[PDB]
Amino acid sequence: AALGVQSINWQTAFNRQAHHTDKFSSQELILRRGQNFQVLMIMNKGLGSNERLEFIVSTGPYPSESAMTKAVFPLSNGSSGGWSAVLQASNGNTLTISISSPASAPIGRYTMALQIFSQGGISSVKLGTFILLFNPWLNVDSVFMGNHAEREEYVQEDAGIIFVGSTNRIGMIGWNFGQFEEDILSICLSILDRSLNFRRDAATDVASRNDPKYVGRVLSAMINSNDDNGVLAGNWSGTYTGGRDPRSWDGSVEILKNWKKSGLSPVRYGQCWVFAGTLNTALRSLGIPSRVITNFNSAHDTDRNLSVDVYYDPMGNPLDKGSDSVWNFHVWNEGWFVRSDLGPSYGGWQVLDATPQERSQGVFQCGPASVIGVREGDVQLNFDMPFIFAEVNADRITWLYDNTTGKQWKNSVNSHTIGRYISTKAVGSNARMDVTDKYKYPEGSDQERQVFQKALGKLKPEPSIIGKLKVAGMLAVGKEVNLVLLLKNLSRDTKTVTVNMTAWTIIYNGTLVHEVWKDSATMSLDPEEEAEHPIKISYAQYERYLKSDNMIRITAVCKVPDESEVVVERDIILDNPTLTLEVLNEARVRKPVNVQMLFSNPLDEPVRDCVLMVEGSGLLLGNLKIDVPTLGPKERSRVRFDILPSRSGTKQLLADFSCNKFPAIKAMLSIDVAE
Amino acid sequence: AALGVQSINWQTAFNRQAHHTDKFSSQELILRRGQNFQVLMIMNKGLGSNERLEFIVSTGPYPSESAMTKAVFPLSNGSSGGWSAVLQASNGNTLTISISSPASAPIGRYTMALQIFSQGGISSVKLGTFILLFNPWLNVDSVFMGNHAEREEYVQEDAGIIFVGSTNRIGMIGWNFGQFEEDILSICLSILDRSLNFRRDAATDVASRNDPKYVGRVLSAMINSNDDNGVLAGNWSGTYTGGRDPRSWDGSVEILKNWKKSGLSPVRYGQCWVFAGTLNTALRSLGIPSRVITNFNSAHDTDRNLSVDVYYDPMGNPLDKGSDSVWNFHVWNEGWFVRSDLGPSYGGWQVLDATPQERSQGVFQCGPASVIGVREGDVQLNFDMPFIFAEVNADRITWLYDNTTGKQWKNSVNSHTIGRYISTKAVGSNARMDVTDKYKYPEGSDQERQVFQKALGKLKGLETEEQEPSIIGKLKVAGMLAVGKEVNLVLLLKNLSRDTKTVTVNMTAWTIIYNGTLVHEVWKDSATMSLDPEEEAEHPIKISYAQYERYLKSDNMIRITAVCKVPDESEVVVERDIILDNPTLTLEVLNEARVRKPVNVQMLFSNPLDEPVRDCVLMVEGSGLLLGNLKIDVPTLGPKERSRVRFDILPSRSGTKQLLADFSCNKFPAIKAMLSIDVAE
Ligand SMILES: [Br-]
Ligand SMILES: [Br-]
Ligand SMILES: [Ca+2]
Ligand SMILES: [Ca+2]
Ligand SMILES: [Cl-]
Ligand SMILES: [Cl-]
Repeated sequence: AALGVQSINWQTAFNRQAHHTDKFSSQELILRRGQNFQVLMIMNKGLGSNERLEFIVSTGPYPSESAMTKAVFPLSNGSSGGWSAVLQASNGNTLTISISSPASAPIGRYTMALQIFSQGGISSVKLGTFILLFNPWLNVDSVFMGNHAEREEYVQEDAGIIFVGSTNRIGMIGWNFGQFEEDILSICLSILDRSLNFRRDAATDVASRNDPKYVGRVLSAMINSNDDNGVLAGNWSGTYTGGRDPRSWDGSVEILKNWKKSGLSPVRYGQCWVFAGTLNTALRSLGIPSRVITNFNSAHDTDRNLSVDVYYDPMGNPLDKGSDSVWNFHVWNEGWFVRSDLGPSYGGWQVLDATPQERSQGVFQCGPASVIGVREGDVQLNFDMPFIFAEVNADRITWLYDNTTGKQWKNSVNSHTIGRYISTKAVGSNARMDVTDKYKYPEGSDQERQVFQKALGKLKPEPSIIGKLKVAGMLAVGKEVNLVLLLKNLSRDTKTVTVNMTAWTIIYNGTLVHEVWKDSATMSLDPEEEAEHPIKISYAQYERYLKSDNMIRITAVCKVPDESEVVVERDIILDNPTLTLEVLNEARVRKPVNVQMLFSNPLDEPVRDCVLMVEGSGLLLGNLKIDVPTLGPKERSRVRFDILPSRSGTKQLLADFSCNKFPAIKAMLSIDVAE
Repeated sequence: AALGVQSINWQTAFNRQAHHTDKFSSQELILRRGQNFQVLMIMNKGLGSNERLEFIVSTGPYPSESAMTKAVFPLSNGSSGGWSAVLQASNGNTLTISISSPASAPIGRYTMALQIFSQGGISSVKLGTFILLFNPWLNVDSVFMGNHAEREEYVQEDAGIIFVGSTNRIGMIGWNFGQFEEDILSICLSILDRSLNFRRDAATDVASRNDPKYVGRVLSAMINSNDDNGVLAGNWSGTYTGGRDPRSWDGSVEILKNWKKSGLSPVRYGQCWVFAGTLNTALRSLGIPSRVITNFNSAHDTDRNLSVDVYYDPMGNPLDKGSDSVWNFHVWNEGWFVRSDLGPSYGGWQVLDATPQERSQGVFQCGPASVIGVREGDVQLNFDMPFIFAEVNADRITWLYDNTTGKQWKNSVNSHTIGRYISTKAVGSNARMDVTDKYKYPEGSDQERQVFQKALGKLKGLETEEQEPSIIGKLKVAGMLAVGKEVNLVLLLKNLSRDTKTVTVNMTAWTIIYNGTLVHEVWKDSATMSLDPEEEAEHPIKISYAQYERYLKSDNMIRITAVCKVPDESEVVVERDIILDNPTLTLEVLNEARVRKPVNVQMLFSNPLDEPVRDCVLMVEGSGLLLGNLKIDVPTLGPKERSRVRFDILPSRSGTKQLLADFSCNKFPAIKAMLSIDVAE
């Protein structure tokens, strides 16, 4: 009989453990490039002296050796270079074989076949399939990350923390990346088979999958549904009918599965952190060390002049014209890999932004931009350096505009309000790690200014009255809003100040929703005198136009005769009533544990359409949706439910409580699961 | 000023599209007979009431009205008989004219002139030339084929499939008809001006070009180079020095172009499917619906009253006499047209065979033969019915002949081993369509027996039938058969009597050519077994690569024979022709296929031998994918080694296209590869 294969033992557990791919729920053989994996192949006879076995691996719809998307290699006693198979031992008809792949191999799904030369003939049989991913553990892989703890956080951690809020108060929300949850890896890999690039030229696209710079850019385009091809639909209108309020999501898992389940139609709706969390899931799952970055006072310079304008009218009203030019915060991602296209000094973290803001080469894609390059103002380098540089360095120009007279006039310029407290979750804890100093030099330093001049050069070759808005007491949805406008006359003359104030509910990016309060006043201030004007906005006044952001834009345009106006600005955040989660016993793998959701209605009216949503990788499979009955005024809602720990370690339970009067109330709970 | 033509607008694109001749690469005006075409003729002035225009068309060297090779017709307001010109509109000095031709007009190249009668004088000017072809779309045309699907296949399709192999395994080879490729129509038209018929009497030959029976028959004569006039030179010797191995060709395109290019000397070399593929190109190009037929176990000799003899000696050797009388398969063609010379019931498919076999009317030409007429045994009708009927109905008589004693004796008769699985490519797909029931009635039916007697009766002492052979034999193949691997067979013997008999077995193995041409003995042996009543036994036959490789030809065929004998009883002959597969050869397109966009293709091959493979040449072609034939030299390929060849193709026509490749090297001549490709706009 001719030489043939009887069975193949992929020793999946062993290899996946060695390749650090064992956390994936899948049962498939998952591997990382440039690393050896061992298989046992039982033949029907002994390897003849004149017989030969040649392995064949291929990926994509047009496997080609010249494109590195196909490889043919013989069984040897020594390792070649890229792909190779070494016979380490023979026991009976069983051949212990160690297969190797090149550190530069394209990632994705592969098929392995075996060609057998025996008895003057040739036979071919398919051995099976496997998944190949980037290898942050391999020193020669472009995504190499040498530090153990860092790699665990940027690749293996499926529980995250995203910072939000504003410069006045940095808050945070938990996010379930869940890259290891069932079918998530699969879906993320399929994204590459659905890109505009793939449709344009499948052969070249798959061959380019050996480049994290390429895979990263494609993902930044595919995470949004713009260009009629992607996952998430952006919506910053404050009205989310026909979809889900962006702030209600707790992770990337539901978004990706819903995307697949709906035949790849847009998932409604998401905002920047939602795009970032989902992008982070794709990057980590594929093997690209990545993390979520939040930039506060993030600007959108549309005409590449490193400057943005914000307008107000004399009545103190913010104008749509630029109300969203400087977001309270904006979230994006950073990917870790070298930049062979830029040089040895631009490796490391690379900015990737999936939020559809600026079109790049005609498509809503953004990055990879070297963070180090951004810090030095080398904006001619790929990709999208000008836009990203502006997000953290732009100047903010305040304008006054009177539509009635058609006149417009410069009020002031601030070169440092934009690009503050750039944050990311610390390695191994929920602490806030500030990485502002990574994106730019200290405000005031020469470098800061030298860099700015540098970048700009490449793109385009006294008030007597001081004001400040202060928050009085606690701000929470249901309670009245109390503020104070503090004014002081610094001149030696008595001044008469005319004050025009407004309050508008907004979306975090600055989208103006509706006026909820306005007032004016005239105060006479003596030299050096300080006066306060109280600002009170009741719940009845703002509740009707307040959105899930729980934000209000307070503005005070003050003016003294013969002097330029003085604009006082302040975006405030009202806290949602508290929502709490509590485990009612010790947590242990595969053992049910009861949990408790606590919530008290602070309103004088009942709260209806109450829905509780809970999830957490390693604690629960998927999303748990619980309908909660109408809760009367001052009443408490006690909800109980069980979770079933499946993986030991420090886990994260997340919940969303949405009702007619309170959309997207969030709750987070850290749980240590024991073996 | 006298009336005169300033210019003429043939509206070539418009007319060719309407006439279904737009696929031809040519720029010329190509039209079909019996169908109107419109022209715009700009005169120097308005057409006067007392002026007149006479159109004049002519074809051939001796155009005459009486011969229909010349026609003179006036510009009128109503259409008429054969040729006619109708003035549809007059704008300024431009005349919109609709010219019509008769459905019985001779095909070929025409010249059109204009005679103008003006101011008491007569002027004449040549307008131009055009090509007239048969019109399968016209109901009154003898080649009319009403069904859309069939017509597209039998006329418009330039990619084909020809079935080959044997009754034990029907294989298939792709063929590039390429009737639309550059110069092909011109060359096929030129054949008519080169026939023995044309040289004899050009006047009559040309006038006969209005008849598909005539054109078809002439083509059957000119596709072969016999009679010192024609295209392909046959060669079934297994040695093709000075020419090309018949199995290496992939189409009719290189063949016809080589013919023209060589000054019309013989193209070496071809075998039946090559003649058929080439004849198919000519037929489709000229407008005659046609297809390729393959008859397995085809009677090539049988010139002795519907019967062929095959001889063997007692040692089990096949004898040269009759070894090639019954080809494993023979390929020919069928043309679609009415038979006004035979009657209304004989129209349809007509057998046409360009393979030089039997001389007819002093020339190597064959057909047309009504397929319906063959089925009915009406072998008195033209043309060559006796022979074609025999190819599919002949009896096969096996003989034993001992040279030493000069004695020969009938072994057995098989009235149904010949004429099997007659096949042709299905309409629209590569599927195999069996048409055996179209050539003859089922075996066992009284119909086929009646027809046989009938046919036999129109053509032109005791063999006591013994008792059951007692010994039954059959040869079976063990494992796959491939060039490079050893051949393994098993002779199964069974004693059906009940007295325990002793059997002497003499076996041999001869490499052959598909037609039966014996090449060389590569194995022989003998055995004497004793079988008890009802007992079965099996003798193993093994032939190593080393033993046959030296004498195996591109056919990769071997004739296995076993002469078995029991005392006091006629011998039992067991025969089996086998086929060894070539190593795999595969083609891979490395991207989507789109019109006018280059795409890379990959040639994949692995040498299964323990020795190198040299003089490797890759030949690729496919109408609508490449212009002509791409020849690629491939470096010496080592043992168990793989070849990595890439090359680009450039789709030029959307639709399902067929890429063909031939890979020949010193150890493996003519390995074939086929790949269907969908080209989008
Ligand atoms: Br605040
Ligand atoms: Br066979
Ligand atoms: Ca998109
Ligand atoms: Ca001839
Ligand atoms: Cl998966
Ligand atoms: Cl031509």
